[PDB]
Amino acid sequence: AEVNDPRVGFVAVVTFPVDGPATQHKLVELATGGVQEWIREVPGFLSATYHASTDGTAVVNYAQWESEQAYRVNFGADPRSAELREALSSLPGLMGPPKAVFMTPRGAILPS
Amino acid sequence: AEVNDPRVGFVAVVTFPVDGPATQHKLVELATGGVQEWIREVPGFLSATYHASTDGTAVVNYAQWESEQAYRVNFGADPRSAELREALSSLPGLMGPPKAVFMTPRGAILPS
Ligand SMILES: O=C(O)Cc1ccc2c(c1O)C(=O)c1c(O)cccc1C2=O
Repeated sequence: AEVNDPRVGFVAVVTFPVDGPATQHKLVELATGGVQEWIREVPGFLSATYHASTDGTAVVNYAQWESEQAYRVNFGADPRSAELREALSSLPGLMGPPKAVFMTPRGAILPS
Repeated sequence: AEVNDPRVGFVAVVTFPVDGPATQHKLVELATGGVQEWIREVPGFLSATYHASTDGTAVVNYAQWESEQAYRVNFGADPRSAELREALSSLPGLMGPPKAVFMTPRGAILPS
């Protein structure tokens, strides 16, 4: 969604510490893989954008949800998200467990 | 811009450590209060979205830029960026210097 689209009521920013650029590509390819297309149909899901830190040490997902309830239950209570969490945690090259920060969009500076 | 727009070539995620929600509010109000009106017109600037972390301890800015070069030339090398940083670091309740992470968008999942 646009960054200031009013449907975004909740955001998660999830950082995955990795050992280098190869694992950054391998981690992204696993989270955007084709078998994860069920996420697209989760109610309240707006987007998940994976990035590779320029220094090669991390993968960061900026994810847009309609609400904290959509993330925690619609997504979080589905068995598939536990499945996905395990697979991401077992990938070789990870340096530690992912760390998420939860937040609410409060203001945006945009070009006219 | 849409989070997956191909024009987004460079992203900075900037975290400001604060002492609680009242300061989170004031820092977002400062950031969108007119101090960075000038940024809107800068070539390559796509957006800056300020969020309040739900735990009350930080304000995070997810900024989209057309490329790393436009960011360095049009924001980093412009002395008004130091002006901006002086303004945001002047607020009472700001507990440390901002931390930034530079990255490039690599994959995204959008609804369907
Ligand atoms: O829970 C953690 O602590 C780590 C963690 C691992 C994988 C995922 C998440 C996550 O948070 C997400 O948030 C997440 C999201 O918001 C939107 C889409 C996908 C994921 C996702 O695949």
